[PDB]
Amino acid sequence: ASPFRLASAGEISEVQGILRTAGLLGPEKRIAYLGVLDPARGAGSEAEDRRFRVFIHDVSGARPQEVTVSVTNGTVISAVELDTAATGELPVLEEEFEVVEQLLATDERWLKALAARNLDVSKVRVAPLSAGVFEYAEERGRRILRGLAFVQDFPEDSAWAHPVDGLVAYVDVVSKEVTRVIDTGVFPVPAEHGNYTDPELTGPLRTTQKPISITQPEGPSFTVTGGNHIEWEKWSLDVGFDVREGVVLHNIAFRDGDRLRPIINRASIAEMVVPYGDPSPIRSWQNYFDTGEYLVGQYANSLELGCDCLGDITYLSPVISDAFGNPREIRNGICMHEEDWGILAKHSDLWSGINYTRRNRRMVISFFTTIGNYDYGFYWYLYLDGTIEFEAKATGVVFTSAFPEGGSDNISQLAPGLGAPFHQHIFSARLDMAIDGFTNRVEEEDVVRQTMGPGNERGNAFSRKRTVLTRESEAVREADARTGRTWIISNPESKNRLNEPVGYKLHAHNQPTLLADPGSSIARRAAFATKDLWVTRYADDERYPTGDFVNQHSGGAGLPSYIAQDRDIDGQDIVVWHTFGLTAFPRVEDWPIMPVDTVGFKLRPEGFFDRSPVLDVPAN
Amino acid sequence: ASPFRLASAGEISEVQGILRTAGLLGPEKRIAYLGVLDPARGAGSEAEDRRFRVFIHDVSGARPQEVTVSVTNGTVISAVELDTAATGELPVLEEEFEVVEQLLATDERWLKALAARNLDVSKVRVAPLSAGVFEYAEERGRRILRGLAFVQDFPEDSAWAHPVDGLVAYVDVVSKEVTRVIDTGVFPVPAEHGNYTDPELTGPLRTTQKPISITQPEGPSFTVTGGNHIEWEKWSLDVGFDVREGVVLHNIAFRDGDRLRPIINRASIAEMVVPYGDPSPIRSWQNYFDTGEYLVGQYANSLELGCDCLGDITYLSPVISDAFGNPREIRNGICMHEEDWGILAKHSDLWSGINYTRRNRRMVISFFTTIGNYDYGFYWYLYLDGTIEFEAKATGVVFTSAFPEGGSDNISQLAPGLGAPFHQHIFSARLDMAIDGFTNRVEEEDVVRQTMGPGNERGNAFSRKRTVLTRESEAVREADARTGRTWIISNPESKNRLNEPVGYKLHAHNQPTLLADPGSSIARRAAFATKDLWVTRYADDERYPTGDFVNQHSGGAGLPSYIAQDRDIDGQDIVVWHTFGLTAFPRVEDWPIMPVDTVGFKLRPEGFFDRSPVLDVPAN
Ligand SMILES: [Cu+2]
Ligand SMILES: [Cu+2]
Repeated sequence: ASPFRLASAGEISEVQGILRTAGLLGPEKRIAYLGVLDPARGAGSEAEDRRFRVFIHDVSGARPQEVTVSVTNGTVISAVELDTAATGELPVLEEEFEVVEQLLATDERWLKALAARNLDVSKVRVAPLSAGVFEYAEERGRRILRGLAFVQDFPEDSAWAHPVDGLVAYVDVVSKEVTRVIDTGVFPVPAEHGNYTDPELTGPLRTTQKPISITQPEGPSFTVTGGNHIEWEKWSLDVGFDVREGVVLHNIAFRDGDRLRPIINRASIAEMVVPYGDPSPIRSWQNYFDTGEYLVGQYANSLELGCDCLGDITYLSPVISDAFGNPREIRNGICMHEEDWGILAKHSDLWSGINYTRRNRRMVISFFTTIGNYDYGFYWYLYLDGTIEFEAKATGVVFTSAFPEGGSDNISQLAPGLGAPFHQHIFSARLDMAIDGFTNRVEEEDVVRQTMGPGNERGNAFSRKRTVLTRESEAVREADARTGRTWIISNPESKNRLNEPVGYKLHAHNQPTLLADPGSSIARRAAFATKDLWVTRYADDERYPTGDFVNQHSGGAGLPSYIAQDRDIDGQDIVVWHTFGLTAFPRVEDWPIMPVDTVGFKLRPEGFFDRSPVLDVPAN
Repeated sequence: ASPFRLASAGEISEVQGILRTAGLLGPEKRIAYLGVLDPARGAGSEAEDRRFRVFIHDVSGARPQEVTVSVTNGTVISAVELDTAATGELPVLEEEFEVVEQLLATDERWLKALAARNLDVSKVRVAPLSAGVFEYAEERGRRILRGLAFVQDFPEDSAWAHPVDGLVAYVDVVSKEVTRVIDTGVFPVPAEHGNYTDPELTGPLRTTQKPISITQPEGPSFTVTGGNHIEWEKWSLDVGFDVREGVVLHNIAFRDGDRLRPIINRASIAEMVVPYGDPSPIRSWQNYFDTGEYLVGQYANSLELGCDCLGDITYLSPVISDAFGNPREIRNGICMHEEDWGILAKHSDLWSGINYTRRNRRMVISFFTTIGNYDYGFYWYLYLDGTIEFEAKATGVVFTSAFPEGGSDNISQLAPGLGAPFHQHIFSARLDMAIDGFTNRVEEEDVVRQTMGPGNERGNAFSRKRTVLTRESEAVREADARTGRTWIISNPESKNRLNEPVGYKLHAHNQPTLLADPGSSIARRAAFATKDLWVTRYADDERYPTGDFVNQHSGGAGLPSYIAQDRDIDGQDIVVWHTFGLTAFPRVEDWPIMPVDTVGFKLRPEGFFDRSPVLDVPAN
């Protein structure tokens, strides 16, 4: 049917069969990544060719492969062997995580470190984290995970309350060897528990909260067809799901009278990095690329009705591949519902005597994922007026350490002896723009202050200026909140009735970007995070700001390599990459479980319509 | 009852009686402002002296007076004559607004201007706008209103669609004379109508919206006692209402276990200015001080259930005085309700096997006001986790002009020949802080980047720095979104369990502040708007950032005068004044009626609690 439909279990099993048939999926092989590819530019739904891209790992140590298969045709389009030391290791396999604690449990260096702290190895949990790229030459070409220890006093104990500082181990998860065990010294292991369900800590629960019932007597206002095609209050789009990116929105368009007008061809969070700011050798290598290294979509939670998603909810249960190519469904992994959004427009006119009030609503598409101690909610919103917005919600348990006696400039104290290293959560939203079609351009708009004098005698005038970004070399921009800087994406060949190119304006939150020193490993690997906005010429192999292979990969791929091409982006098929994130200085209020904090961005129509598109909304 | 209870119709009638009796309310007198006075500092004497402040205007031209009465004692405590040329004119009376159109209708200069444009005088509405202080010496000491014309084709027609550019009149509303009639030239009067309820313009109304029902089967979780005292999920406060400021929050406190801990003594929007950036002499004098000159609370709308406020709503019908001292009730002028706010905290822990999810909710207190063409919603929110937030919603009809032939650097085109001059909506939130009591201080916190080198070999470290504002001469601060600048209000004598001064952190949106040239009249009169944050030592007579009498005041009043005192603010009774606003370049989408746009700020606990204050919230 629609070439943008979600991958089905049958297609995944067929990809497995095709790879097996081609001799690419024997018993030593593991699927590190599997996802359907988007239709090519100009397909137009004419003859379907559902293609899947797969990253295949080999547990025996043989070189991995990147393969594209046509599930429709039963063929292997391409299969290439990867030199990982050069182009990057494949994403971490869920199976490699447990390996770390298992191997360390019998390592004498690890056991000696634990004994020095009087810790029973059977109660020491180990957080198996991505390794990054540092000074360890022996790691080049190997799949390494670094382990940090946490004591779990009993089965239901929250280990995060008991970090074991001064200790870290590096593990080769393929050869199953502990390569290094570093012990910088013993630190008291924080003693207080962080069991948020322990009545001793919570105290009696509140009996003061009365129920809030949200229902839709006649059902929702949106329709779902072809499994994932949504139609809602003039909007039209397809909800896709990729194991790496999570929820992806395709073909976002608005029905303006007689015509379906495209706005965004594809919107996704193409990368998210969590860099830690504690200079201690125990954690100075810590940087999670949840999307690129871990694949956020595979850890999507099954959302429960009532608590996760309240109201009249329509669920999608995406299917992904397990490590052997078998299909696996994430039951109720995606929530879809519409919610009241206060007042849309209101005016009580004295002269006419007409009082007018209209209510707003927004379509919500979301999912929630869990990566170790953190849990993240990804929310996309569509409003009646044409506004498009994204919001990330960060919660879970803060990553802990010991709090240094005598304080710290890079760690905050949460409880007696318990510290929380400073860090950031930075996202990259990749927006493949299609404002009224693919001929688009981007202008940076700044508010312009004017000097009092001739032509502005009262010194009250203020204006604005727009600078077209013509080539990729001048398309890497920074925020300027002071001058109200925004970026407008327009179609120079599609004009509204006032003869102005139709457009959409991107409003950023202007939060701090990557703080790390520019010469650090993280500044190079997460180069995209150092600038607020990047614009590139569309290319089918430029999917992530960090490249296809992020795990233990140095700089050399991603955005900095794409924009160097210096392609024409003035009235062309373009892609906007917006960096936005939160800078965290954990508070006592964030312990033992942190309340949701948020960050995001939105785009509002800018002369896209000929007048307000909500005049036809009825009084409710 | 409480000293913070809302004024009763009876108390207002009592002030009228007291004034009449003292001979201060003769036939030529008009009450330009009347409001209850807040209890003085340390008034734990239960004497209860309910005092009201009144500004009395004299239509015969006699000097106005500021009178303070005690309704408890039935006496006049004070009555001072005002020298308006020195201290500013009194707020514009709603009755003086009519005067402008009426006087102009028989003025020959005005009729001559309309005749040249072939406009029927009976169809020309005149917007009676505040005058400000410019180069007109003959205006000092006089109550002037400037008028802009708009054509209304029929009774139910939206006149805003038909501005009459190149024409402006100045009127002395006391002597009832037209002082000037400037006609810079003829501009075509925009022809299209902007009647948003006209089927010809709206088209067939949508039939796609299905109902969203929000109910509370057991009633709300908040309690209202003493008419305006609110208790909700640990929060405690008193909702006041003033004709100038609108909704005012008093004694915001949080019950932390055994004790009621104060956070903010008084919160209000103490001023709101709308400066226009069109250098045309027809409008270069235009700056509305909605709060100071017009009094936003007096124009509060009567909210309708289901339309304006959805769900289980509890209303407050505040009483204000009319121009003669008679009490007038604003029926359903304040909405109070609690609403679901998605996920509060969530974590699915692999090691403990515990999956935890909790919902968030916020208590909302709001009102909506209409000032001419604009309608504004003021919303205060209290969250479960201790966060306090304010949000202003701007809607209504855009103030129009002609769109110049050849375009404009200071006006945008909305419809053929129809222009929208650029402007800003800037607010000032006055927060009389009481973080665990009145001994408070403020620190400006900036993110600090670190250089790679000794102690930071991997170049990953980042920190934060805090600078205490010790005196008022160093308490006028600007935003710095780039370094994640925020301001923390703490109590240096109240420490949490980790022995750190308890505090709250103010997160601003970092929108542009006043754009006008620094030497302009508006920069002087609305100096508060040129900077993001001001901190002053509390004083009962420093109520507004622009002073007590904003109308036609020459400049320098309010904040710049207060801080010039250079008082000690390091661990003293202090007040934080936060400037925040929207900079507008009206779009075609804002015509014929604009969709809501928003701006605000929020404060989050910063080591105020000893751990998360929401561990006792039960499961859904
Ligand atoms: Cu965090
Ligand atoms: Cu506006």
